[PDB]
Amino acid sequence: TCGLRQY
Amino acid sequence: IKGGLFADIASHPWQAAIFAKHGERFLCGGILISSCWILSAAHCFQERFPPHHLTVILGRTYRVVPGEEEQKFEVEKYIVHKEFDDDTYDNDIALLQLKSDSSRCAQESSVVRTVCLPPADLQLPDWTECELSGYGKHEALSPFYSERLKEAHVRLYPSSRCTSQHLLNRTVTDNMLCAGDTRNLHDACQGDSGGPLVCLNDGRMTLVGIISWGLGCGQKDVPGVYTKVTNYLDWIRDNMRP
Repeated sequence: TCGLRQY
Repeated sequence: IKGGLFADIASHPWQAAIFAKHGERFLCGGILISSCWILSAAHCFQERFPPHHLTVILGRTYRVVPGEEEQKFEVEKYIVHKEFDDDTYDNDIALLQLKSDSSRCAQESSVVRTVCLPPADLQLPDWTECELSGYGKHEALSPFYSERLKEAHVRLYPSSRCTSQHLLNRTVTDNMLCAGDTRNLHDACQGDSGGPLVCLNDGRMTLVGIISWGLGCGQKDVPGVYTKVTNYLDWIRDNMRP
């Protein structure tokens, strides 16, 4: 959802 | 961004680039908070461009080179805070609505995703490390914005060090927050305004501030100033209107 990114 | 590193849009998928018709001109950054809404800085709209003159791009690593998965949008309308002070920059917050054929505008992808808004009672310890992003200048004396998105890592300064006395007597209100490099120092710079200051909060990047202003870019002991978002949650809600 929100705040997830390609780590 | 002064200092920092070149970044990929996938590491900051909530970063929006706002353009104004001149022929286009890079105006400021933005932050995707919902499918059709993006947050930005009120000072970015002083020239009062009609909505139809603004374009919001999402999913772009290079400022002017189109990304393969970018999403361009027209602006339906925008709301600048009623009490924005053009002299002190107090209440430096705006809402931009994306144009679309339904109640859904931006679509989630690896390059486009929303940041989480902060809990009204969010309070982080002094010196918490946070990060920021933007296509702005690399140095204050630079006449060009960045060709590529950059990121910097700063630490939240104590409220005690976020005062007029600390900012060369420039006015500082409770609606502002300071963050800087505590040591090429990292800092936001012209053109990064309207962009995000996000901190990891329970495994999610959470919006903590909107890049607002500062004295130069990256001067030792002089922190950058940001609009304190927790103070605007009720305003964000009341203003998110179709």
